[PDB]
Amino acid sequence: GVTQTPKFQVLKTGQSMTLQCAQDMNHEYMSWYRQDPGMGLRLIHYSVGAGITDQGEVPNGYNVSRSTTEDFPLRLLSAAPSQTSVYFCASSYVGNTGELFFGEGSRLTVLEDLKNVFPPEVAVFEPSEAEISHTQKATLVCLATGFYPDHVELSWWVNGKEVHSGVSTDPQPLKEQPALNDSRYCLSSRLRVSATFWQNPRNHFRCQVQFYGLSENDEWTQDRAKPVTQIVSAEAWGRADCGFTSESYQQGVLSATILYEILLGKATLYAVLVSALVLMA
Amino acid sequence: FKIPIEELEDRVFVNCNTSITWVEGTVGTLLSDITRLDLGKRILDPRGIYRCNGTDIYKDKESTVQVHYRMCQSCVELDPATVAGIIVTDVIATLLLALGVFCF
Amino acid sequence: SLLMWITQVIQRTPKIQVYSRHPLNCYVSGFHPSDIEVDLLKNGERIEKVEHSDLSFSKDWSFYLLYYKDEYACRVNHVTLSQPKIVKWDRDSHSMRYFFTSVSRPGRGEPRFIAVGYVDDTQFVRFDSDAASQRMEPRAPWIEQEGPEYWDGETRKVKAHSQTHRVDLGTLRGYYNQSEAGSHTVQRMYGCDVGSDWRFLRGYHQYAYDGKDYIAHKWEAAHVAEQLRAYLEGTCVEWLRRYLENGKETLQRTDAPKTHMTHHLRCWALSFYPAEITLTWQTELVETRPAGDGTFQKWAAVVVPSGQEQRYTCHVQHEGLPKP
Amino acid sequence: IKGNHLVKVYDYQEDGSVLLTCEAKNITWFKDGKMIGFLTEDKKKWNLGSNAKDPRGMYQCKGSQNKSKPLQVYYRMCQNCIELNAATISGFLFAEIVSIFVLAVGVYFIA
Amino acid sequence: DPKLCYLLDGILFIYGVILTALFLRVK
Amino acid sequence: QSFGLLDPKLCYLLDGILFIYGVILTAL
Amino acid sequence: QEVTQIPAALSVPEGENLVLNCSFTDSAIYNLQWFRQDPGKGLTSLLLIQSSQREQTSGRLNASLDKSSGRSTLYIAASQPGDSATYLCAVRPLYGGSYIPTFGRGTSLIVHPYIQNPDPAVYQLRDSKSSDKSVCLFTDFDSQTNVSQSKDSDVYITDKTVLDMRSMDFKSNSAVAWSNKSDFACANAFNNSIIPEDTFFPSPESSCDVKLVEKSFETDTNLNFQNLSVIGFRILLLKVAGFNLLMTLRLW
Amino acid sequence: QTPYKVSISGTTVILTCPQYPGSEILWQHNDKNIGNIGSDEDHLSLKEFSELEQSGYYVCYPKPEDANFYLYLRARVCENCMEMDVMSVATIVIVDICITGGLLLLVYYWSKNR
Amino acid sequence: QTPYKVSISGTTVILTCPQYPGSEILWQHNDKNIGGKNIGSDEDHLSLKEFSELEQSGYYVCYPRGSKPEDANFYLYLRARVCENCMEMDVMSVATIVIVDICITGGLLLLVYYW
Ligand SMILES: *[C@@H]1O[C@H](CO)[C@@H](O[C@@H]2O[C@H](CO)[C@@H](O[C@@H]3O[C@H](CO)[C@@H](O)[C@H](O)[C@@H]3O)[C@H](O)[C@H]2NC(C)=O)[C@H](O)[C@H]1NC(C)=O
Ligand SMILES: CC(C)CCC[C@@H](C)[C@H]1CC[C@H]2[C@@H]3CC=C4C[C@@H](O)CC[C@]4(C)[C@H]3CC[C@]12C
Ligand SMILES: CC(C)CCC[C@@H](C)[C@H]1CC[C@H]2[C@@H]3CC=C4C[C@@H](O)CC[C@]4(C)[C@H]3CC[C@]12C
Ligand SMILES: *[C@@H]1O[C@H](CO)[C@@H](O)[C@H](O)[C@H]1NC(C)=O
Ligand SMILES: *[C@@H]1O[C@H](CO)[C@@H](O)[C@H](O)[C@H]1NC(C)=O
Ligand SMILES: *[C@@H]1O[C@H](CO)[C@@H](O)[C@H](O)[C@H]1NC(C)=O
Ligand SMILES: *[C@@H]1O[C@H](CO)[C@@H](O)[C@H](O)[C@H]1NC(C)=O
Ligand SMILES: *[C@@H]1O[C@H](CO)[C@@H](O)[C@H](O)[C@H]1NC(C)=O
Ligand SMILES: *[C@@H]1O[C@H](CO)[C@@H](O)[C@H](O)[C@H]1NC(C)=O
Ligand SMILES: *[C@@H]1O[C@H](CO)[C@@H](O)[C@H](O)[C@H]1NC(C)=O
Ligand SMILES: *[C@@H]1O[C@H](CO)[C@@H](O)[C@H](O)[C@H]1NC(C)=O
Repeated sequence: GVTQTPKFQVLKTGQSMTLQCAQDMNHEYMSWYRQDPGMGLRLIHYSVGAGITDQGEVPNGYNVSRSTTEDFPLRLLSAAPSQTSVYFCASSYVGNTGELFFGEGSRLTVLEDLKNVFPPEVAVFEPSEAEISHTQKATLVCLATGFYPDHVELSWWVNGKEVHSGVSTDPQPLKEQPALNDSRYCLSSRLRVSATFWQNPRNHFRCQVQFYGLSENDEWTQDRAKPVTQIVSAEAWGRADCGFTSESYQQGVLSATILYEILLGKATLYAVLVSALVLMA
Repeated sequence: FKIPIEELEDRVFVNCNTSITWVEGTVGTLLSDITRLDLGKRILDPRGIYRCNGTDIYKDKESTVQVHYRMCQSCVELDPATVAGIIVTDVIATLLLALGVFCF
Repeated sequence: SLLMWITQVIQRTPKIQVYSRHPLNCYVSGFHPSDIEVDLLKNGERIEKVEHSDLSFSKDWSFYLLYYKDEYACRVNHVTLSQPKIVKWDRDSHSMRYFFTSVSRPGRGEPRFIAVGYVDDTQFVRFDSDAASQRMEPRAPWIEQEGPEYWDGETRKVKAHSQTHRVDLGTLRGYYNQSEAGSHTVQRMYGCDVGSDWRFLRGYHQYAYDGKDYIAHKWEAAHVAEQLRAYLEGTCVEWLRRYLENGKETLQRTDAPKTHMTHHLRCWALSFYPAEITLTWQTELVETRPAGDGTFQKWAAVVVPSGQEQRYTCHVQHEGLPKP
Repeated sequence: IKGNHLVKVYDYQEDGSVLLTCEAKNITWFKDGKMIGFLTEDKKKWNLGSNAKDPRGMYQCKGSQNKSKPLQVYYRMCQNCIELNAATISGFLFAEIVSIFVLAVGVYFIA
Repeated sequence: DPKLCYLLDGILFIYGVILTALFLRVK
Repeated sequence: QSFGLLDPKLCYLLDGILFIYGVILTAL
Repeated sequence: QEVTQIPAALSVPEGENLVLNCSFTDSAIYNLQWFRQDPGKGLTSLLLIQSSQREQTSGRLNASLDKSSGRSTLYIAASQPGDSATYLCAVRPLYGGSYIPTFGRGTSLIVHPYIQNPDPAVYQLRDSKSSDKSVCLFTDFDSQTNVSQSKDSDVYITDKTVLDMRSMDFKSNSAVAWSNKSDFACANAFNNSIIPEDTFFPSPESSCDVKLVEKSFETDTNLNFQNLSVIGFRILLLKVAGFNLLMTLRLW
Repeated sequence: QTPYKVSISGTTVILTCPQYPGSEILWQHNDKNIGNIGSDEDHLSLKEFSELEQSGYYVCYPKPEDANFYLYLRARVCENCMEMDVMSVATIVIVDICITGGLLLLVYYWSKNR
Repeated sequence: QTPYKVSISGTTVILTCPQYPGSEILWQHNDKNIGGKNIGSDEDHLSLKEFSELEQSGYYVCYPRGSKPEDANFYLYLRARVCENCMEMDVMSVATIVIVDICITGGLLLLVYYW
């Protein structure tokens, strides 16, 4: 396959950033595309052999350079607010079959200032009792609100293991104040689980949100903590709240244990009597 | 020919492209689609041999998979020191009973 | 017109001939690899304006190059020669082919790469990696009527060829378990041949590693057969009619060679435009050498005792001569 | 990672196991600075048994460099804690009084 | 569940001690 | 529903013997 | 040289055969590519048609190319909800030296799931600490109903999404609405959107069954050891009490 | 070297920072600044402890990256619930023996003698 | 079909593959060769010492030796948890042990009764 890095990046206007594209199957044709929302999949510089590079349809503002048939760097010398888009690296053979291969893509966002970025706030809401009584299924809802930009990945974890089934994620975040220009987004995710599995107190559910923010290099000056790349989590234990469960059993058996220690101590004490007393008789 | 089995939410499922044939073992239950078999709760130790056909290039070659589970739901810890202490305590108690009934 | 879509993938002693074209040229053939040194000597000094034609090779994968009271000499240096050899001087149907060669220069960043295009026996395109032009240069007198976009396409396709050859250089180096220190050459030839009524009959696609015939699995999968056959049976023949019509003034002009017989028995012919010729003596066979103007000359002998050179006859056979 | 601290804890599991995570050629663990474990390349996690035992101590992993910064692990699972609600204290008092009552009548008639 | 076992133990033992006291009373 | 050897049937297994002793003394 | 896709919008019930169309102006080509695209996650190649091939097949997906008319059609059989994505048609040339493909605009495809048993309901999730927002959940509604945005800026109402329980092959639709609001009651949260009359508004009172809870009970090993120790202590106490009673009666 | 010193009483949790004497100290919690929460005189007091959002990594520093220690505390507290190991058993049974013998002697004396 | 044989004791696991006698057996686990000091290969058995759940649960297969791994069509799927000195004891076993304890106590009591 073809790997391009980084996945996400936030740039102050005027900086320089070089995305990296690499492959190991020694393709020959390489190219860069930028995909704009609702506009099209436009082309950037393309190179067919080592040392030769040609322009596409959007050449202005970009560098490329190819000296090794395995790598392709795309450099922005002075990032501009119009550079905000998603970039793909297309790699192919020449003449073999003509098949193309695309990378996972890279998101870029250019901001006039770095004040407006925020880390997400994550909360978890437990299923209602009415839903369990009515359908015998439970629905946990994770909310990640008040972050900007939307370089966010959401995931669920159960017992320290990721979960891929029964999880629905909103594909489009909601702007908190859609009337004006950029505002913090809100995102929601849902996880449905059979009522038997949720009502077990041992099960431990976690919602994780990975957020890609400023790097340590970038200066920070505001009073609040610098919003560096991080991961925010929220947890919840399975709970019955209806009847008999394991923990009550544990507490009861332990209380009985202590009571029987006390009782046996008393009984053997008085076994000392009428045994150390009849002995002298 | 890897027979895949999944472990969704404390239940074990046998997945295949075609019908599933049961050999000696836990029968389990069939879902709405015949192609997937539910083997019950994880901690109930489902053990059995199952068989499935193939698809496409794999068509046709049989495959059989043995599912074995050992979840300690009926276990206890007892090192030799602990069990030795228990047996000595009980034996002194029983000789105490014997000495008692002798005294009567 | 090069093929755009490009599916990936013994030492011969040099032979030297020396002559002066009209009644000074040194013709070398059968030498490989291309690392040659050739020079012309003895006006007490070396020759200054030494230029050579393009580097190519015949069907046998082996090269053939040409350079063009006083006594002269020719000196030749090749790795097959422990001592540089010196040779003295004595005065007394149609087809298209494309030959591609790429040479590994251990240490140099850009390995050498040249491409040559031949119709009949005449070249019409030139491209050399080490050349400062870095574009497909025509240098031919009947191709300049084309447009610049044509040459842009040729440049792009030839650079694609260059990149492919650069890649399979290392590919075969890994395949045969060789080292980086050694220098190896890859050679490719493809073409297609037409007849008197101007339609395709034959095609060639051969590929060799350093002068060893290699192929004429990946490919099988790669579905090369139909596309390659379509290219050979397609764009060649149309373009080939096009060059033939635009090159009609030169390409087909039949030249009548002039014949001579000497004894001091040698029968010699000169200026026959196509290469194909035959000389018969009712016997040592020598390779045909050009004159530098496009016309060709050849020669053959019979050695006889004293006084009896009169009872042998040489007959010259050719497509452009009626009777031997 | 840069400031050492190469050792981390992996906690939530189906059972009560608590795992410790640290070149995949030889892993030398140190508890209170003493050799407590040698770990091969195939195995990666260092086990600590059930968390009901309240596993606590110094931990440090070492590979090819000069070990790692220490980590102090502390656990307090109230497997022995008792909810001293009204019911349990009432039961305890009732048991104590009835036991001592039967005991007292016995010893009274003995004398 | 365990509680019922324990209270049944207590009740039955109280019954037992009462019966033993009665037996000793008319022994 | 996995009791294992936490099965409550075990508990009364002891209580049962306390039962039979209790019935021995009634026939007095 | 120019590639157009028809009809750039598609919305079907599950299990319906699908025909997708891509046309190109220049017929002298050597390639054909069809790519899926989820909202993100790059492009996944589906298919490849050569200049020598009229048909191509891959699983439940089929495709044909008629070069003379310059058309290509993709046939999807028995559509599943997993096929909702954008489809792109791309072609590469035969002459020129450029090797630059010409991508089409793409066609978006959505396949609604088939709900066996509709059961629209509006539950209210219990609020968690460190949060001042309330959450109502609208779920299990028929795929024909469909929700709108809120009338006010304080209530945030997400869009309906499909959800798949692999454990017991369930398919469902969901929408979530949350807000600060002081009087944000789930009885009137869904008020821009027309929803079925038989909507189940569960009563505020809490009702539960313990029998369901008993099914999730299970055992550990430590509990087992504690129970065993209890039974042993009971045995030992019985033994001691027996000896002690006998000796007590002996003094009498 | 010197470990972290904890003290759990009811819901209250108190930590200590033996290192860096004299110098002013601050604390972290999952790599975020912290300081119900009280911090003074080289200690940290968490009141009304809750397991879920207060169990994890803690560090005390006078950059916390190269701080000379780290703690991973995971412990949920039961209010009015008191932990008891084997020696607590020893004390409770011992006082039980003492009181039952002391109350036993009086009834023995009353039944006997008089 | 001859089923796979599995034995477990403490933290020791033994796997027995009776498809082919006369040695000629070597084991594969999750696409890795295994058995070729806590892992051993016996003439009909494989021995795993210090077994773990997380990293040693999955597919196991016998080729047997002289064949290729892909030729196999009979696989073992295994996951199991073990502790230091853990025994499976069923409820009936505990019932029997309590019963025999009571019985032996009563037997000795009867023996001393007629002394
Ligand atoms: C059950 O049927 C499905 C659907 O046909 C099979 O999934 C597909 O299986 C083929 C091989 O028959 C896989 O092709 C190859 O897979 C790998 C990974 O890409 C690689 O060797 C090749 O590049 C090639 O693609 C295909 O990936 C796979 N698809 C998926 C989504 O898993 C499946 O194998 C069948 N299962 C059984 C047990 O028969
Ligand atoms: C702490 C608890 C377990 C101690 C109680 C167990 C033993 C000591 C109890 C249980 C039953 C009791 C007996 C029950 C009835 C009587 C009859 C009475 O006329 C004299 C005392 C006597 C003979 C009791 C002696 C003490 C006794 C044997
Ligand atoms: C039963 C024999 C051995 C002695 C007689 C003493 C009686 C009164 C004692 C012994 C065991 C005791 C029980 C042991 C365990 C518990 C669980 C606790 O959460 C409430 C009290 C309760 C339910 C006790 C009630 C009183 C009890 C039944
Ligand atoms: C592209 O980068 C080169 C060096 O890599 C630089 O000289 C050039 O100025 C950049 N592009 C443009 C359009 O100036
Ligand atoms: C599996 O394939 C065999 C032949 O290899 C055939 O006899 C059998 O009926 C098939 N079973 C199923 C369920 O398709
Ligand atoms: C290092 O690994 C080897 C090979 O597994 C082993 O024999 C040796 O004991 C290990 N040494 C240490 C110090 O861990
Ligand atoms: C696609 O093109 C074919 C060509 O025959 C036509 O029949 C069909 O109706 C077209 N489909 C659409 C959706 O336009
Ligand atoms: C694909 O569609 C074509 C045109 O309808 C049809 O002839 C062909 O059989 C289909 N492919 C398969 C594998 O059925
Ligand atoms: C769903 O949206 C579609 C698209 O406009 C619309 O036709 C339909 O009426 C909506 N559903 C309902 C129940 O109104
Ligand atoms: C309601 O919650 C939102 C979410 O940020 C907040 O902006 C607002 O201040 C909160 N409180 C009130 C009283 O509106
Ligand atoms: C929903 O309730 C709001 C609040 O009372 C009200 O304004 C609105 O009219 C209701 N919906 C419709 C469709 O009228």
